[PDB]
This record gives sequence, structure tokens and C-alpha cells, in this order.
Amino acid sequence: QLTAAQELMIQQLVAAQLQCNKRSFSARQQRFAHFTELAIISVQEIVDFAKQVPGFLQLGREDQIALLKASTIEIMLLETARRYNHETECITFLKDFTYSKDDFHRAGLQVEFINPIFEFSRAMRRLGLDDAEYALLIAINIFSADRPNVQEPGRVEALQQPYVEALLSYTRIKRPQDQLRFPRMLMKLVSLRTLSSVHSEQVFALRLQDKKLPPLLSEIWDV
Ligand SMILES: O=C1C(Cc2ccccc2)=C(NCCCCc2ccccc2)C(=O)N1Cc1ccccc1
Repeated sequence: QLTAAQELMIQQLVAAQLQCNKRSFSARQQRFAHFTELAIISVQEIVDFAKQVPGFLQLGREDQIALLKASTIEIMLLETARRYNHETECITFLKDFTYSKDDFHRAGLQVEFINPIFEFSRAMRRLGLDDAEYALLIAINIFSADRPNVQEPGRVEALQQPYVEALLSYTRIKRPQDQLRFPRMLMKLVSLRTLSSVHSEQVFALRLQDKKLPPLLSEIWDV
């Protein structure tokens, strides 16, 4: 019962994620450097992906920037959960680039942020999302009309709706017996906002730690 428009929107998102990912990824100062290098790569990958999401380029440049400024850490955390290895309790950012809890801590993050990231990753895992579902959830995250500094929130909201609708229809076919899978996925967007909040506290704490974000991350995350 997916419409052709919905099937095509999903295929575009799944293909763009694959393409963007292929393009982008084909003492304690080293660990912080390495970790921020992954972030700068991902920041680019997300910009590249968002440009492929239908409707995104219909917004004004300032709104495109404002949506990406808020979404980027949340999408990074989605992509982190997607790469969670439950067997050894780690995140496989890249073939071999694996991070455990202590590796996050040695990069500069506190336990108050680390543990919720792993709790979120386990919650995500229990949902058993597929490529279509991740990609739809990322599109829905991007078109959040409530982000700071959005000039056309109505337009954003309107661009979100077909993605929400497609997710609703897709999930109703994937698991006709589990009506509640769809709202539990939307609830992961709630958790991501809190995670984003804690992230901003972690960035703040770098200052009276010993550390400075590199320029490309300072732009998006230092306020
Ligand atoms: O906040 C970050 C994140 C994001 C993040 C993501 C996941 C968990 C925790 C944090 C960084 N790096 C990882 C990016 C991974 C991007 C990515 C995803 C998926 C696949 C490949 C690649 C990072 O350097 N900083 C700055 C920072 C701020 C405060 C204290 C220290 C450092």
C-alpha cells in the first residue's frame, strides 16, 4: 500500500545515504584529534546527504544552515547507534575505528553523556530498524520546524510531513502486528534532543578541560 511517490522517496533517501557514505568514508591530544577528525568527516557527509533529501534545497540558505546546525549531532548519534556492536559493547565508526566507553572518556566525554549514548544505542537496537527506517527518521529529524533561527518554520513543517507519513505507511507494512513500533521510533527523536542538550554541556566543559574544538566544529557547536 505504499504509493509510488513514497516508494521513490524512500529509494532516493536509501541511495543517497549509500552514496554519501561511500564518498565520505572510502598524549590524550591524539585521542581528541582522532575523535574530532571523525566528526569533521561526518559533518561533510551530513551536508552532502541533506542536499539529496527532496525539498531541502527548496529552503532558503539560512534555514538550510540552521536545520543542519541543530540536526548534525542528532544524526551523528543516530549513525552511532546504527553502528553499535552489542556483543562487545562498542561503536564501530569505521572498519576497525572502534570506540568503547573508556575510549569516549579518553577523548574528552563524561560518563553522564557516554552512558546515555549506549542506552540509546541499545534502545535503537531493540527496534530493529532497517535502512529505509533510518533514512526516513534522519529526514524527519532534518525538517524540524522548531530549530533555533528558522525563518520559515511553516515551510519546514510542511516538508516534514510526507516523510512522517511515509514512515507511518512503511512501518504499517513491515510489522502489521506491531502498531506501536512507529511511535517508539518517534520517541527516539525525543531522546535525541536530550542527548543534544548533554552534548552542548560537553562542548562547554572542554573550555575548562584543556581543549578547543577545531575550526570546522567550532562553527557548528561553539555558542
Ligand atoms: O561531539 C563530538 C563528536 C560526536 C559524537 C558522536 C558520537 C558519540 C559522541 C559524540 C565527535 N566525534 C565523533 C563523530 C562520529 C561521527 C560518525 C558517526 C557515525 C559513523 C562515522 C562517524 C567529536 O569530536 N565531538 C566533539 C567533542 C565535544 C566534547 C568533548 C570531546 C569532543
